[PDB]
Amino acid sequence: MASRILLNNGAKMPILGLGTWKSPPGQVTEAVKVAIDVGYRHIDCAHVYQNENEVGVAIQEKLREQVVKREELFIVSKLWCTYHEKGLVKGACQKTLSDLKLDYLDLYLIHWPTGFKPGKEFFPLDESGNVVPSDTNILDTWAAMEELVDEGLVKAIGISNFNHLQVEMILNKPGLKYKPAVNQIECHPYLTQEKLIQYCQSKGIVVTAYSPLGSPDRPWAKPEDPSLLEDPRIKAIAAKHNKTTAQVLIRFPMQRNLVVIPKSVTPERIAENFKVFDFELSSQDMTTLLSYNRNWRVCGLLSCTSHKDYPFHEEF
Ligand SMILES: NC(=O)c1ccc[n+]([C@@H]2O[C@H](COP(=O)([O-])OP(=O)(O)OC[C@H]3O[C@@H](n4cnc5c(N)ncnc54)[C@H](OP(=O)(O)O)[C@@H]3O)[C@@H](O)[C@H]2O)c1
Ligand SMILES: O=C(O)COc1cc(F)ccc1C(=O)NCc1cccc([N+](=O)[O-])c1
Repeated sequence: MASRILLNNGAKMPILGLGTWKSPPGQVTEAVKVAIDVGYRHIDCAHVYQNENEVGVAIQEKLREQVVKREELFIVSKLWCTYHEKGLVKGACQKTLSDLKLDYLDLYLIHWPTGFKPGKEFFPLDESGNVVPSDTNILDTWAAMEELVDEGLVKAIGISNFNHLQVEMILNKPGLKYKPAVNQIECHPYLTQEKLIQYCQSKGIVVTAYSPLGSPDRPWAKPEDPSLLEDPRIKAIAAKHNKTTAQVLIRFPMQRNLVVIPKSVTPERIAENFKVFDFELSSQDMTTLLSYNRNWRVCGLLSCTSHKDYPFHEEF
């Protein structure tokens, strides 16, 4: 299938990107270099991942080598929760730009709808372990994101982990200047997200699926959790197509008109994961994979469940 999807800012976004959460700083430079060498043109980053400097070393070296041109890359980062304040957004974006070695981002996302108290800690806590909120609302944070477009720092802005009512709040914002281009959400066969995806797509917002392999390296994994990569039903579909389970899990969101961002630091897997443009899942395969939904989430924190903007109390 076609490699890029058209966004509502008029730019094209590669439907396959490389994830970088948990990629160790001593491995991620080589991972990104390999990824670019084997065809990746989209890298998903974030300040909170603590490895943007090292991602940037790889990007800058592949630009210097003229393996790629800057206009052929699609670099995404995200505004962390402790920077939702009007006066902090530009500096947060600039720190990311400096670290990534870039003079603009292709896409900058509000990482989570929950704003936290600014400071050095990424998760400021009270003495009982609840996150300490900011009083800055999502609409004022969105206005600050719009400024970044108007200053040339970012080509597109979007959101991540927003539920449909939160997306709707953005879309209904008085004086809205730029619609979100993307909502980046968790999505895989155990969390299929039909309702939220349909809503976003109906509004022209492109959905990016994160943790498409079920994030087997997530730090809070428990032995009893379900495992996509080991699910015999998914392995069977992969065997029928002579592809790996990971390749099926990556192709699945692609055929739903989603962008997908599998993470790896393993060179062989980085290359394997890109070899997904040359086979098709049938409609029956797609519906079968959708049938595995169990509303199982990788990402979501106990410490945030009383924040006024916690996204996962709503059904979708
Ligand atoms: N917006 C958000 O709030 C948010 C939240 C979560 C994730 N994300 C983004 O989405 C990206 C992907 O999600 P994720 O990192 O949670 O997990 P994931 O991509 O679902 O899974 C990554 C894990 O799968 C392994 N893996 C990769 N390719 C494989 C293959 N072909 N065969 C077997 N195992 C394979 C990786 O191992 P190795 O690396 O050891 O090869 C790693 O342990 C993140 O890195 C981040 O960029 C965003
Ligand atoms: O948020 C991501 O992209 C992946 O997960 C993390 C990555 C990090 F580097 C550090 C922490 C997380 C993490 O716990 N992320 C989960 C998370 C964050 C913020 C708010 C909530 N919430 O439920 O409202 C959940």
